[PDB]
Amino acid sequence: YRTIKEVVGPLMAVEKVSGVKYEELIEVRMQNGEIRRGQVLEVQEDKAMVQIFEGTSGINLKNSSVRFLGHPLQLGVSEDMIGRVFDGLGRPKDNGPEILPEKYLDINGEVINPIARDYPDEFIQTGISAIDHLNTLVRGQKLPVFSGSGLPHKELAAQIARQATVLDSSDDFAVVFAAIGITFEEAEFFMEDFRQTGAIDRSVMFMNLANDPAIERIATPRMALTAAEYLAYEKGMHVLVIMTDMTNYAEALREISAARREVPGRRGYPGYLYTNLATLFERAGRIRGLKGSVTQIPILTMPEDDKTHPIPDLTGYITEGQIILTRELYKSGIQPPIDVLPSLSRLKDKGTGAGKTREDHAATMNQLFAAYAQGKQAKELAVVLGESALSDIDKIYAKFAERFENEYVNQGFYTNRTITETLDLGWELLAMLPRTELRIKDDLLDK
Amino acid sequence: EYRTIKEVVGPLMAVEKVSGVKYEELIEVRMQNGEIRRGQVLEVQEDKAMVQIFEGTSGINLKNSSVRFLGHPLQLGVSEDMIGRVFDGLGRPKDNGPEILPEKYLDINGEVINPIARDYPDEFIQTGISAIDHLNTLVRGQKLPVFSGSGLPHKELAAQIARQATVLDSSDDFAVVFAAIGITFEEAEFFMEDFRQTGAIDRSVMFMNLANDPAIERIATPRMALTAAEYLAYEKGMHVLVIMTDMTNYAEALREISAARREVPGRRGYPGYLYTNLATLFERAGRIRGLKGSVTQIPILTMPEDDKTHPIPDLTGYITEGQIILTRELYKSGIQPPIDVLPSLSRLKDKGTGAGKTREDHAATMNQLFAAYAQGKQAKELAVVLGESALSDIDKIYAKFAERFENEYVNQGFYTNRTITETLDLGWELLAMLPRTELKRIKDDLLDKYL
Amino acid sequence: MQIGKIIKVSGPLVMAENMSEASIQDMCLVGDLGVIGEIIEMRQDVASIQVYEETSGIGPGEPVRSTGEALSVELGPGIISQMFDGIQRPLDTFMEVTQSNFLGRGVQLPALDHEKQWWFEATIEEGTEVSAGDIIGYVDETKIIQHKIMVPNGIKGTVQKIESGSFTIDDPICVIETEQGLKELTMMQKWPVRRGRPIKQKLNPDVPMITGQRVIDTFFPVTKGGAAAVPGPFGAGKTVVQHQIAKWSDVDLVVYVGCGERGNEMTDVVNEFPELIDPNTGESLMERTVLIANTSNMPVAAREASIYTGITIAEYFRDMGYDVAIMADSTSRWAEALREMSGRLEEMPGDEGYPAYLGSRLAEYYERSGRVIALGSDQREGSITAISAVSPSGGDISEPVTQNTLRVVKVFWGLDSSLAQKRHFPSINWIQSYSLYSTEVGRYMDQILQQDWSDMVTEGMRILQEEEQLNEIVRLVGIDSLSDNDRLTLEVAKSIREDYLQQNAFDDVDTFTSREKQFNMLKVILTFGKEARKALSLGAYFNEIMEGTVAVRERISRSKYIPEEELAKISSINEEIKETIQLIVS
Repeated sequence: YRTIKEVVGPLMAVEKVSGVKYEELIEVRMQNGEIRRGQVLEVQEDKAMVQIFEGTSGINLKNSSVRFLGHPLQLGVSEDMIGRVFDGLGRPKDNGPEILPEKYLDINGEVINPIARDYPDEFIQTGISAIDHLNTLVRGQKLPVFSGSGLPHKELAAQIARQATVLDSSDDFAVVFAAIGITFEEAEFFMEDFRQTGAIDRSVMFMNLANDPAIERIATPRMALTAAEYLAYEKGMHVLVIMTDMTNYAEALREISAARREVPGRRGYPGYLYTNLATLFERAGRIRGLKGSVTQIPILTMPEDDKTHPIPDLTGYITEGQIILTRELYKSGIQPPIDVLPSLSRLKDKGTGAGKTREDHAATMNQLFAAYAQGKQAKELAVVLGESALSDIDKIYAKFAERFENEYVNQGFYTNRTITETLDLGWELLAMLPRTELRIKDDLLDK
Repeated sequence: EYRTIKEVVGPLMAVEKVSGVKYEELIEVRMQNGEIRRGQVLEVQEDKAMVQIFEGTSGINLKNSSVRFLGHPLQLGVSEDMIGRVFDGLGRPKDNGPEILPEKYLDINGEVINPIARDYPDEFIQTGISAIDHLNTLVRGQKLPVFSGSGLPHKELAAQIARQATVLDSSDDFAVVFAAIGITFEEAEFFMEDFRQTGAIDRSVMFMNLANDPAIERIATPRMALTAAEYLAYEKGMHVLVIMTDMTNYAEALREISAARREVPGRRGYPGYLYTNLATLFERAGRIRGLKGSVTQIPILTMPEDDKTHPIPDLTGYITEGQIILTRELYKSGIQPPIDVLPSLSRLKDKGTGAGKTREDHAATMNQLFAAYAQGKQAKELAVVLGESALSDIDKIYAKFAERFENEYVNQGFYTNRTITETLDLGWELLAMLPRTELKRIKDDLLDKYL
Repeated sequence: MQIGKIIKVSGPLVMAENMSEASIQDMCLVGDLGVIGEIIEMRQDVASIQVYEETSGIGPGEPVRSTGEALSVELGPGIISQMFDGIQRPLDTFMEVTQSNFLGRGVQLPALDHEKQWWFEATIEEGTEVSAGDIIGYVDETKIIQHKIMVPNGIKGTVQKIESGSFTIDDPICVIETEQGLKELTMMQKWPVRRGRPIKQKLNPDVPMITGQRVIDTFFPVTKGGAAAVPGPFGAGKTVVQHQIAKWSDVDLVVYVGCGERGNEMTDVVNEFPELIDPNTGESLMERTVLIANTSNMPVAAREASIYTGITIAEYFRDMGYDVAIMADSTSRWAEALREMSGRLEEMPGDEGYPAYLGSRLAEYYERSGRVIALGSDQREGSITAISAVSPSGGDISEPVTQNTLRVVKVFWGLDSSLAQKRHFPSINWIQSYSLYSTEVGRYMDQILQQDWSDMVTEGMRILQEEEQLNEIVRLVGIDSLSDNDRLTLEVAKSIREDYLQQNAFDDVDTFTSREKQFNMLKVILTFGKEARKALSLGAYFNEIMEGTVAVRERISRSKYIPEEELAKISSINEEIKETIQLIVS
């Protein structure tokens, strides 16, 4: 098809074409001989309008050809994927072996039948005391991490990837890691940390940079998730998906939407945002009759720290809870800076207690919450005037919350705590108070 | 009848090859199955006519359907037998009796009253409520609305004013036009209960429009009732009173249709013409020179999130000749009805006070009860701000007065009627608690007459 | 029908020519793959279809077939004990046929079973003058509910041939000669979801429904045909409240709709619900339940259709004269589908991104439920009682969906996770929550219980509201700052809080409480009220009244455990008060 009619920015209009389909891959043979790949964004009787991945610069319309590849964006799935690093479209950026794929899969996949899902069963020990204890992660869950620009979410991400394990199964998670539109220093942090710890042996990495095409960014989460579902539901592996940063996906999504001349809904994002996000996020869980599973830790930055911003808002409704990272804590030097007040895991009740973790799990978590509650209420009322507004009991709460934030949550991004250790240190932090301020009847269980 | 439907886009439909179709004209749609649907001509241009169908365009086949062009805009079949009857938003036999054979058909938009032909609101309507009769006097012809909120008892008050409303001369030619706008079936049924229990039905036409009725029917509802109202007021010559519930429910429908037509949303999401559109409804109230009998309007609106600077209450405020406020704070205390008289006002009140209409003393009693109740509230204010000892003896009595003013005066229950005489009698009684020296707003000769 | 032709595929928007016979809202099988779609606009023969499935790999030239109807449901034998999505796809069946755990693109499967044999039992004799809503026979469908076969809307004539026998829902079971000719009636009928089923008359829902749950039946009751809305803050035992209603309530059937919930959260409804035991039969609660399931993952049309399909089913059982309960959770996710739907249609947005006709959609929904007179000669009375959960993002009141629901519905049970942190179950906030049916329930309750029940309930409400009055004062100063007269009242309400309001869903006896038992428990604490107030007024002091009555107040704590058989056990509390009060006269 030598019938390039128009070029308007990235977009290109091919006429008198034959039997093309929406979201089909193309190649553009330029008159110099250079080849650029592209995707169909729209098709009509005569015409079909496309967007060029690389960009449109330096193309003579007359003497350039368009080849229609016949298929959408595909991932060549293989078990030689473990230990490899790919780009946002699945080409290798590591210079290893060939990677001859067992087969090619569409990157959208198919919705899990709502009655084919299985309850998220088993406890995942992330090694992080604010998660494993207060906001417990369960295999098959979707537990995201809300953060902000210039916060250590980067670090947390790599930690959960290196530390997370299920208790006594000798099963290791395969870690599918996807980076969407992150800087170099950001991508290098990750790939280095995985090589420095042997974490890459357990991982398949999809690495998309901020200066990569906007259409590649959008592909990356779907690319990574297709490899996850593959390893999990065709190879029967327990898979843990970590993806950052979703804001960058949504941002890239706006770029194409505005390119397809689509009128945005709430807050300038597409109407179909919710579906798009659900489409990605609900590619997870256990499946009745299948060995493998997909757990999902999505990571996003909250633009201007606004909770009601569509990106953290819509993600709220879809995922079972969320993990919050405040500037207030990171500036106080908290590692990791998890604010447990707004933080929640909606499934924590499925895998905690006798024979799962330990007996005291619930009580401590609930007792630590309301003690830390008044703890930060005493601190904000301490600036009313002190100490003429702090009583004998109030003093112990600002003294509780300070040590709670410093000694309990603030553990450092390379410290790996067990559930044994987390509850013990929680007991000993609780021990700061008299047995009157309630915690079960046998509270003398640990002292 | 034209068989040429070219387009349907959402609730909007484009019919080509038409002739002499007029703007605002009424249509009907014969569907391929047999179903009939009413509609409006929004915009007519060339041989094309673009229309919006009331019940929506859901499940229409374009090829095998047809349109009839009625040649006349919205119309209400009027007759004097309409009294005691219940019609819908489009004014059809909703109460199951003998079908009405209308004298004529009036366009619901009616017509503007010539400013010179207009007679100024004069005389008095006995509402039955002390806080409206005495301090914010409703005057035949006036526009006087109710400012409310969600879960407040405006519905109770609407049902009460409809019953206790009557004139102080020939009560024989007094009627009430009641409009239900976008209310729930059980809200409707409540009004049907209170109407056919005290027999206010026997002097009233009812227009019952529902929350799930097509939005355009909700828009039409008040214009039908007002067409029915002017007809009974000039044509038949009666002092007619109009009650219309949840004006907010009206505006909700207005912005819903406005958005369907892809209209540019004005302030707070409502159309730029919100002011004017409401005026084509409220200004219909008033009197006419030489013509006996008048139209008076009592619209009801719930203030969204109690906000008075909200478009609904504000733009109504900018039109009407005063306002009647219902506050949370007073319904909280069990005062029925919860009327705060401080933020309320009737502008044309002085045309229904003095001898003949009510009583000569009316003026001073109203202006003394206000000036007192105001200071009694200012006392109630510093009462629990600097301790109840900071307000002296002079202050203390006034605070006891405001206390009895709400419980006994403003509170009167939704089922006990009060005549102006009773209102004035009880008014002087509460006033008694003050020394004759502090009662300075009243001159000497008005005083010596009332025990 | 005519085969149409794709002329443009832009994102989820499809253009097609030849669509001249199709109507607006007609459902389509777009493209070769044949994905689900709905006609939104027509220009000439060119239709504009919204496709609610991955449109990738769909190009022009491909065909577009119309189903020939708007979104409908198949109604008949094989519908109870079934799990569907918002567009009524058999989720069980889907697995067996696709042999897959995944909902594949454009795979189409009949809603009910067209190959299952049933015993159709005729109950109307030949030569009968019939109309819509008349019973022509019955099928004993489950171990509980009997499927009454009804005359479809539109048919009116005379029965020529009727036999009892074993037929599929595709076999003719009847021959009725109408004014047109022979029209065979089958076992199943269809119905557009968005259009409400016809009725003879709508009547006020005045018959209160026994939910067994104390705080509801007593203080915030819903009538059979009334509607209630519930906030859904996390950890407030919402599912527990839902399930109790779903079983204890004296409705014949239950319709549950999951609008568009979190995957794993949706699986909890799927697992838990069938394992609910029907209070009366002992059989699975499914045997009288139709359940709708929708992950957020589901096609947006399905998420939007969710409550409409649900209530269309709920109505088809109401026409049989049964009492039906429809539960949807949440209606916020539904509204969230409407919002997206609005966005994709390029409409002028209303408030906070919702379409301007949101309040209208809700009114359209909540007014389809009520006490009715069904069609047919029998003039049978059915009802739909509506229970809807709302999850307002950050748990909020301001949000439009909540405000518009609360503008049309009568009852509001406000779940509070602070009262759940205080271990108060069920977690309903007695101050915030309300029921408009209260003063109406007084009429029916005083009538049927021969007592002053309304005088009792509204008194308890003066006490509980006065508690919050005093709790503001107690927390203000200290405790002794109140004379014995206040100090008494604070405990009276505490007795209501722990002995009447607090109810355990799991305890074999406390799980459900009937009218008498409820009336009694309410009275025997109210009998304590007036008696001790006369005791304190004539000299006797606070401390004297309390320390000694412990023999009966720790036996008042037991009231909620007395079996229904042992009526007079609580009735005898009215005696022990009059004696122990006479002990303080010495």
